[PDB]
Amino acid sequence: PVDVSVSIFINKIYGVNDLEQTYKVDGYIVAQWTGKPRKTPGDKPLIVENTQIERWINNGLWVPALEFINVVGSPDTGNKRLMLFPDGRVIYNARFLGSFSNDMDFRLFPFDRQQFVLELEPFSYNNQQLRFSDIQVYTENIDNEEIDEWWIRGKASTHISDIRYDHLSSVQPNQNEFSRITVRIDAVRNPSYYLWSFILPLGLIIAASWSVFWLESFSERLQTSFTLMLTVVAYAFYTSNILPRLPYTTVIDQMIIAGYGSIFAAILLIIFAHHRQANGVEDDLLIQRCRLAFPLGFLAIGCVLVI
Amino acid sequence: PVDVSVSIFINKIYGVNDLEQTYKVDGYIVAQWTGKPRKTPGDKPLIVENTQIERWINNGLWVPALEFINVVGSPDTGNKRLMLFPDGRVIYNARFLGSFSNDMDFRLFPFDRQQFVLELEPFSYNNQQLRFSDIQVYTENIDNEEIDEWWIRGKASTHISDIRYDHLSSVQPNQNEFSRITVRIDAVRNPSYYLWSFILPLGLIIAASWSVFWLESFSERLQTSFTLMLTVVAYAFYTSNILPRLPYTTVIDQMIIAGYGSIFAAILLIIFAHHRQANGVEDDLLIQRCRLAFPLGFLAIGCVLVI
Amino acid sequence: PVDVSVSIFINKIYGVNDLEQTYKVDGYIVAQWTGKPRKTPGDKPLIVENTQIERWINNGLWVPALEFINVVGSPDTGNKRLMLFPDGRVIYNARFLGSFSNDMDFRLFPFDRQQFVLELEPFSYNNQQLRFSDIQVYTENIDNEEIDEWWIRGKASTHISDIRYDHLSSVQPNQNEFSRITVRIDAVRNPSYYLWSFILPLGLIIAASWSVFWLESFSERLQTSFTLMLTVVAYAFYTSNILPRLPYTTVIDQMIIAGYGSIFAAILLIIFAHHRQANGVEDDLLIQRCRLAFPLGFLAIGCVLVI
Amino acid sequence: PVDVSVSIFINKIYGVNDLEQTYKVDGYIVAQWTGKPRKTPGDKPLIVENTQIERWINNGLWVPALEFINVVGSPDTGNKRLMLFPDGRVIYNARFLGSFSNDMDFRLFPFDRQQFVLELEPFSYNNQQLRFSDIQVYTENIDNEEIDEWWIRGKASTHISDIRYDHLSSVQPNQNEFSRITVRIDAVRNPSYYLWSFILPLGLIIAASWSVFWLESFSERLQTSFTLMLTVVAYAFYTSNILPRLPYTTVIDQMIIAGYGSIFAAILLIIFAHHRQANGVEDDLLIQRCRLAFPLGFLAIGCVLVI
Amino acid sequence: PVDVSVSIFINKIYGVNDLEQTYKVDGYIVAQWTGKPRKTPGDKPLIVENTQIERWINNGLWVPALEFINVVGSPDTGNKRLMLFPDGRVIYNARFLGSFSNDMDFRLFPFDRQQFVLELEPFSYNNQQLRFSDIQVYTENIDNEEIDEWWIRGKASTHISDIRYDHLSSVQPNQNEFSRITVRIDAVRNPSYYLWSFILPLGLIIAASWSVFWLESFSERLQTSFTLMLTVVAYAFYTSNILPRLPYTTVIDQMIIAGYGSIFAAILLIIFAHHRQANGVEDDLLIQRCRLAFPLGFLAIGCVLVI
Repeated sequence: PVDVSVSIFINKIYGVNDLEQTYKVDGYIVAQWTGKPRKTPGDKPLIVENTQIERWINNGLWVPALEFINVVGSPDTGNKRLMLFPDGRVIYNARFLGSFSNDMDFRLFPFDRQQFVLELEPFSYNNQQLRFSDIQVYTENIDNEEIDEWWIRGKASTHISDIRYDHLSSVQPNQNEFSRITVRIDAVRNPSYYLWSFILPLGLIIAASWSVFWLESFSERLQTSFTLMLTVVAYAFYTSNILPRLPYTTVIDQMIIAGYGSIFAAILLIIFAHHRQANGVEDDLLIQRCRLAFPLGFLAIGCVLVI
Repeated sequence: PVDVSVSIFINKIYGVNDLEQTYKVDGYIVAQWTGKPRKTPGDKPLIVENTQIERWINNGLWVPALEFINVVGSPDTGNKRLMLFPDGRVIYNARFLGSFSNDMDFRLFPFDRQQFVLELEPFSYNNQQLRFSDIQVYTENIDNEEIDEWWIRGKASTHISDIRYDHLSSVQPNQNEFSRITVRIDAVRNPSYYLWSFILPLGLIIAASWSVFWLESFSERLQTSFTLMLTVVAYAFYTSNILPRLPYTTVIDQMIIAGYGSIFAAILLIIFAHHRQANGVEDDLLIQRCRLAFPLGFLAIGCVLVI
Repeated sequence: PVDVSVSIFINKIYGVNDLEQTYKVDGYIVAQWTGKPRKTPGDKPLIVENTQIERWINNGLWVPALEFINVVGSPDTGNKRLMLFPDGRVIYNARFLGSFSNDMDFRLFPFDRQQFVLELEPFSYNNQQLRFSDIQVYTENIDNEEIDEWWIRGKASTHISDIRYDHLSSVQPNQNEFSRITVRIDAVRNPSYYLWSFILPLGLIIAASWSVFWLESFSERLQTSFTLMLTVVAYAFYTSNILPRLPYTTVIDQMIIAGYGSIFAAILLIIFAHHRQANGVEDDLLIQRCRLAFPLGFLAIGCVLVI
Repeated sequence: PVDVSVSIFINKIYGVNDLEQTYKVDGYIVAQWTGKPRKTPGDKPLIVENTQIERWINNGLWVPALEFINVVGSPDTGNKRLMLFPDGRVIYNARFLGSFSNDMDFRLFPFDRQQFVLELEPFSYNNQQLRFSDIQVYTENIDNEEIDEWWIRGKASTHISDIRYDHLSSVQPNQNEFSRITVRIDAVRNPSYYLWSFILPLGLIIAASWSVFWLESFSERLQTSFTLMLTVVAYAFYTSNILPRLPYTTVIDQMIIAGYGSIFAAILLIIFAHHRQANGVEDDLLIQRCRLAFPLGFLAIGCVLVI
Repeated sequence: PVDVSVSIFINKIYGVNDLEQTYKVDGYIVAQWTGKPRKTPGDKPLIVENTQIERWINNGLWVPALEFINVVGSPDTGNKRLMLFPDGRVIYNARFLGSFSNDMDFRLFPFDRQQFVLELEPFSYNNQQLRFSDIQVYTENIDNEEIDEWWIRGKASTHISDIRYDHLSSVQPNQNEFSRITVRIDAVRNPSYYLWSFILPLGLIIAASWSVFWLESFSERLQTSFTLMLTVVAYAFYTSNILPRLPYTTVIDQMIIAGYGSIFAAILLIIFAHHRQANGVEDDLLIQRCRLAFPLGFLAIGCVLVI
């Protein structure tokens, strides 16, 4: 079994696609192993670049293909090079930009946190072993973080493991285990923007809707709710267009649904206070009570949301 | 007739395009057959990868082209390999990402269910037979389902069949039958998100639209309807922007049309009650009767929609 | 002049682009002609696939290049094969997906009808003749039509013709005429969705805008129109976002312009009735007359639109 | 210096990108020159297509590379051919679809006019001269123009010129002038659609915004302006979504600003008339005077816009 | 160490992607060095174009690969040429279109300024030195600037430097320093468009929101505020749709937040003025005081934003 030392340099992780749970990874991949020694020009290690690489493979050079398991589509490899050492060492280095897949839970959207993972595996050989994996995720940790959309927490975690493929041929008596390198990078989304421009005005609108009970007439109370109703419909739009599309509801969405209910419940209480008492009494002890209680009932439901 | 065994590993099904009735399929495809035996290095099976494969084809190796019938454009093939066994067996294994077509009816959008199908066929040979197809659609069934957008119902259904092409040449006496593999995976859309954030407020708005009869004056009844009319127009927008575009009306759209109809009929009844009775009588027994009947008439019409 | 027989299988025509007047065509293309006889393996017709095809061309095989004249960008050819017959016949067969251009008039948008055309022509040879064209547009005609967006009317029409190129070199004495195959498929757009979800509510709003005259006060009449005015501005949006972008006005767009005019003319009549009569008379014989006449005047102008 | 005759056939100019000032050009490019005579099959001119072309270049055939100077990215070349004459003439013919760049001023958007230009230049040779350029822009001039988005004014203008590159090597004593072909096609945008569906209703709303002065009360005057204000805010949206994005303001945009100014100035005048006269006189000679003057003040400012 | 002279011609910088912090660069790249002399046809420098280039590399020609460090994905290279001088000089010249990454701060969006940088480095050699870098950023400086979206300030800054790579193999004793060319182009965004069509009406709306205090009744004051609230929500949409998406708040967005705050504070003050005084007094000295103070309090807060 050949010992392969790999190294993955991660320049930038960007372009998170929430609809498809993908993310782009630009960087380099390096792999080193030692083979049969070789006659080189003079005796320094030889450099073979791009199109010249396959010429050496046509003459018999063994270069194994390592596949990104969780990739989404063939990645774009930039320049690639072979470094042929006289003592037998061989170093493959290639620039790449690829889109990778992983299960991503966005339910607590403004305050959510995700991990971007890479999974590397030889495509055809199980009799070949990844000896050690070193990643260099040397993007900043204390340079730009509050300004950046994502907060990288710690240095990336590595784990070389063995995957057992059961469904295989009938000619391998026992060789159905492959070497898989798994890189994981944890990050927390910066909620600063979504708080100020989305969660804050959504709070401002929800609160001001309770000011309908400070209207004196009943006609003023019920008609105003429908203009407030329209405003909630409009603010759900301003969010949904900018906010990413999802198959599920976020925290902000729960806030929006709470809006529709607070206004509809206000419409109920406003109409309830009118026709609850006999002979047309307006139950003014309700309008003034819920004038402050209706603000309080919403705050109590919000904490059981975090139950 | 050559016996060809295929195996299709499905990693992820995503990216449903409702406008064009298409869907993306990422995974692997493996094909094995036995030909004339071959001298290999030593005698272990030889592995030939990517660019090296066509070198063997140029020297005479027969590798048939298998085409996805219902594909939409040439698929993106990642790494590909040939496993040449000394006894004559040949194993082709390749990663692919492709977009596939099938007839998809989205009319009952929030609660719809579809089946994603693959159709595989040799491009040039009918004297060559697909012997058995094993698919490994080992995406989850009981891990994330309520969280995931689609619910896979059962393991994929397979069907090897024979397609008769009539319009052909004049030189084939009887050989116009080709082997087609047809895989089918049934899935149900998770309506959770579309219910809470779209159907519920649409119900809240449609329901609250009936509270126009609880206003006392006629001027209040007719003018408020125009503000409610605007809200339904706005809510049709909020839906149409996020919801996928379709050549037909969905359930939600019928609800929207029911919204427009519920409001317009109220305007008729509101104007009807004013000028229906002689000498300016306001038919107060109608406003109060339809005060509860108008909510019920909508609920009664909704059940005949499910007729 | 070499005799070449072509056949075009059309699997699916989709993806109509109204801004650029283009549409996608997926299917197969087959071409057969007879050349000098040939020594084949044994004596069965030889099948040459994809990358192996150009190998035969390098050794002298004559395979003319056929170009889609009205294509928009080089088409995506999937698998391609050569079937080499011993008697001299040669069969080229290839799967293709291409984008094609044609003049498309969308002015009567919901109810418009178009025809998708293909134009095939040899790229370099006039001393070589297309003998007959048979198309197999065996997409359904009576399976899904009310559910499908477009209605195919009849079997596709074919026409091989001759195009005269004047601007050419100075060395051709008379050879400036090339063989062009022209296929045409006529189709009518299904307006069901645009009627129910777009044309129907647009009528409801236009009609209900006339109910402003059933308001008793003049202040009620003029102020409500501005809320109705805003509604028409909003509904032009809901259409324009979903509806395709065009360089000209459609039927629906003409409907919207009538909306702005119906509301603006009402504002004029509402203000006219106020200040037309001496000493502040409100010309009540106008408000009630146009109470039904304003609905009728719109219906009368609509028929002269179809003049 | 070799004499090269070019000819450019333009099938369709489409896909104007206003954000990046680019446009797509589908058509053909032909080039002819005479070299050393040549032995051809029999003695007819030989035709070499696509993949076969580079075979002749590897054997020594001189085929210079002509670059589109103002191209945006490598263009999509379809089929390509070489016509080799026995007397030495060589004819290269190729289909292409490319995106081209030019400086475009969109400030007068609905009524603007542009010119589409191509610039062709040899990539490596200055000792080789483009002898004459003939373009065949045989797209219609009197077929579809009012229906088409753009109006081609005249036949394309041509200009072969010499471009002096100063910053070059130190080994060329004087050879730093290259032959550039410059083709120009003038076109005027058809404003029909943008007039009816955008400029017309924008006038209707701006005009109808002035109808606030025919309201009797002061409370009616001030509150309605805010609904008109929202309507202008809404109509600015309807335009901006459909209208192209630009780094500068168009004519329609100037109309919108005049709208906000017409409404904001109205809001100022409405509050001014209330509190301008001592002891609460309502300055009724202002409301009626600007009832007609405010439409005129807007019309007076509009002509100085075309100053 | 080989001395390599590069020259970078920049035709156009466009297509800034604010989501991914990228920008497109179209232009040419030239590189010259001197090697062992060479026998050329006759003795003039030989020109080798495109596909013919690798032919010389297969025969042994040393052409180093130079990689764009801050590129995002492999760039699109148009035509490429080699100029082989007899004395040993070699000139590589190629057209390219590439997307480049750099840290870009958009927080002061309308009035922001950025610098577009390029970083060039050999892909495999440290024993080869970039001798001097000359850029020809000869895009206009005084032709169209007020019309153009970006303002280039000065001639581009260059800097060849040495980057020390630590994490390397174990066989290099001290050779871990590479030559990096760094080009920087500073530019200021033209705020003309964003000022007129976005910041101005936002001021007009924010200012006109203070006119709610000129209403006489309390019911007029509170109900109108909810109509103004909707306008700010709508105007937050009109901005967000056209304006580029960002992970943080811009100046305009801060202005939007101030809008929501100015309106909500008015709603508090409007409700505060009603119920602040004993026995239902309406505190008329506040509505009139904040009638002008609320405009001033907003202006006072705005200057501390630029603190």
